[PDB]
This record gives sequence, structure tokens and C-alpha cells, in this order.
Amino acid sequence: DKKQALLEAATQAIAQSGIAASTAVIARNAGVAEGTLFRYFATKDELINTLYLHLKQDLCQSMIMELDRSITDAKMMTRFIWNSYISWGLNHPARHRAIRQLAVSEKLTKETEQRADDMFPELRDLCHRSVLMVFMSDEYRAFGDGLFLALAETTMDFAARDPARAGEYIALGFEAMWRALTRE
Amino acid sequence: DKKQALLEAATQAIAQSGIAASTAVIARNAGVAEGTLFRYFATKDELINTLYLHLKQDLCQSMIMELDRSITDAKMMTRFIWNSYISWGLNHPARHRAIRQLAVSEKLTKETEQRADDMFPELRDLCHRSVLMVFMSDEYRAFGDGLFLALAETTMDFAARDPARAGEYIALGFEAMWRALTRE
Ligand SMILES: C[C@H](CCC(=O)O)[C@H]1CC[C@H]2[C@@H]3[C@H](O)C[C@@H]4C[C@H](O)CC[C@]4(C)[C@H]3C[C@H](O)[C@]12C
Ligand SMILES: C[C@H](CCC(=O)O)[C@H]1CC[C@H]2[C@@H]3[C@H](O)C[C@@H]4C[C@H](O)CC[C@]4(C)[C@H]3C[C@H](O)[C@]12C
Repeated sequence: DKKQALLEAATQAIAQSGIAASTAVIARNAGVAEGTLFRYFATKDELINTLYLHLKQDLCQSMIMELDRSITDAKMMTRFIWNSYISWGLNHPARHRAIRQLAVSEKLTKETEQRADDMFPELRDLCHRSVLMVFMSDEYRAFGDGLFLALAETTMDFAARDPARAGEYIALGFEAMWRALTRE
Repeated sequence: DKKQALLEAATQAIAQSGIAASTAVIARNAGVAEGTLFRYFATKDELINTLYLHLKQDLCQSMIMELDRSITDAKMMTRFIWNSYISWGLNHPARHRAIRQLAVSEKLTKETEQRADDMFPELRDLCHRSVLMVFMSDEYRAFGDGLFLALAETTMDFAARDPARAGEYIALGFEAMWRALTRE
């Protein structure tokens, strides 16, 4: 209720100003007292981690609905996932913009990354597994996520500005992403 | 003089606010009267095209200085070019941020793109030619430039935030770029 309202105004504020967004600004735009914000998130760090999970759950639920679990080929399954990402970001630009900033923030906790991997099993292995970014050492997975998000943002930009060619930008960006971030 | 001052304040303003940056804001920060700005650039469109050329000349002059023209291999020559881009953007973040916005703006004229290709011959063919983005139809070259810039920005971000691994981010981003934007 007030929580959904607070997460929504945090989304918009971080989309616009980054992890720096002020809590009072966020509380104001949710129409709650800043102290009430603190009852929901005592710290900027907690807010970042909860918002990330909230956004990531939203995204993954959208993927679950678009997904044809019969698909066996990893490239084709990866294309469908890319297409659902791109379309989620085009429908919800601030959600994409916020999650992009959260995903690279260094404030995400290992618990949070555990709750990320955990609570969508459907996505673990109705997709066999991986191929994407398997080739990178652990220390660079944040970087490989940053590259994926850079390519997806650019794809969305072009597709929003030139909708008559949206599908073409989507397929070219996918290929770029696939070539960049997978291996033999 | 006042022109260099005006281009410098346009760089900073577009870096911060996009092609939308106001001319009065720009004139103010250059410490000239807005009418004097109009003597240098009568239109926002002219300013965009002149600024782009100014930035692109700066970038290419930096590449000319780093370049070992003996290199024959296209991948190795392309790596050197990427490395000089990344380092130019890390040294001059607003220049990169402005040129990124200009490069995708749709206000760049064909004359301007002619003056782009023209006035750095050294770069045409002390590099044999191309490989990069040759596979795309003409209509998508702006998109392929957007992808290159997305990858380079991300690489710079990580390298500025984690300098002890700057070289590693640079080499991983390069490979991503090379795989995305070239073909067999
Ligand atoms: C679900 C899918 C794995 C499927 C596969 O390759 O078979 C994974 C691989 C890449 C992942 C994305 C990339 O890791 C980039 C982003 C990282 C952010 O932490 C979450 C959203 C984010 C956009 C990710 C969502 C999702 O977990 C993706 C899309
Ligand atoms: C000089 C080099 C061509 C060399 C080669 O592959 O052999 C080209 C190929 C890609 C070019 C870059 C990409 O086209 C992306 C950007 C496009 C902007 O219009 C200029 C800067 C920009 C960053 C370009 C500068 C320069 O002209 C590059 C780096």
C-alpha cells in the first residue's frame, strides 16, 4: 500500500537521479512522512536492495508470461528473454533506468543476490542453463551485466524513437549482445 | 577565443542536459551575450553540427598521437583505436558524454558527416580499411555507433570506478565490441 507507493516513488527518483536520490524527496512523492519511509527502509542501502528485488521480481514475472517453455535451443530461448527485457523497459522506462543503476551499484548484498537467484526457479532451469557470460571470472559479472544493460538501453532508445523499425533494432541488438557475451 | 569558450560551455551543457541545453545557459557560462552566441552559431542545429566537428577533431587528434602506423593487423589496429577512445573519454568525460548525444541526434547533416570523413585522412587509410560495422545497412550505422558508444561508456565507468582493474575492463570491453560489431 504505502510500501508499493514508496517503491514506486523510489523507482522514479533513482531513474532520474541515481542511487543518490534523497529519501525525503522519495517520501514526499509517495505522500508519507520521511519517518514512515524509515519504518519501511531504515537505510538507503536497504532501500536499494529491496527496490532491486521488487524490480527484478517485476521483470522476471513479465518474462514468465511471455516464455514458451517448450523451447530447447539456448539461443532462441535467450532471444525470447532479450525480447521480453526490451519490451519491459520500453513499457516501463523508469523501471529499466532504476534497475540499471541498482544492478551496478556495489550496494547489493550477497543475500540479495541469493534472493535474486532463488525466488524465480522457473527461470533457473526451464532454460536448461547459462551460456550467457559463463566465460567471465566472478569479479567481472557486474561488468558483463553493465554491458548487457548498455546494449539493451541503446536498443530501447532506437526502438522508442523509430518504432517503424523497432523489430529490426531489437534483432540487431540481440545479435550484438549474443556475440559479445557468449562463447564457443 | 570566445568561440573556444562557447564550444567548451556547450560541451558541458550538452554533457549534462542533452541536445536540449539552452543557448542562454551556454552563453552565460561562456561569459558572452546570447546575441554573440548567435553570431557564432545562428541556430541550435548549427551549434550541434559545429560542436560535433570540434569534438570529433579533438578525439581524432588524440588517436593520431597514440597510433603506430606500422601496425598491419585490423584487430590490433582496432584495439589501439578503442584504447585511445576509452582514454580520451576518461580524460575528458564531458567531451565523451556530449559527443555521444550529438552522434545519435538526427541533426547531423550530410555535409557534417562529409567534413567528418574528410579532414582526417591519416585515419581513413593508415588503417587499410573498415571491418567495423561493415555488415550493417546504411540506415543502421547510427545504431551501430550507438552500440559502440554504449559499450565504451560502460567500460569507462568501470575503469574510473575501479582503476586497479582498468586495463582488464578495457580489454573485456574491447572484445565485446569487436565481437558485436564485426563479422567473418
Ligand atoms: C534470465 C536470464 C538467463 C537465461 C539464459 O541465458 O538461458 C538472465 C541472463 C542475463 C540476465 C540479465 C543481466 O544479468 C543484466 C541485468 C542484471 C540485473 O541484476 C538484473 C536485470 C538484468 C537485466 C538480468 C535479468 C536476467 O536475470 C537475465 C536476463
Ligand atoms: C577511426 C575508426 C575506424 C578504424 C578501423 O576500424 O580500422 C572509427 C570506427 C568507429 C568510429 C567511432 C564510432 O563510429 C562511434 C562514434 C561515432 C561518432 O560519430 C564519432 C565518435 C565515434 C566514437 C567514432 C570515432 C571513429 O571514427 C571510429 C572509432
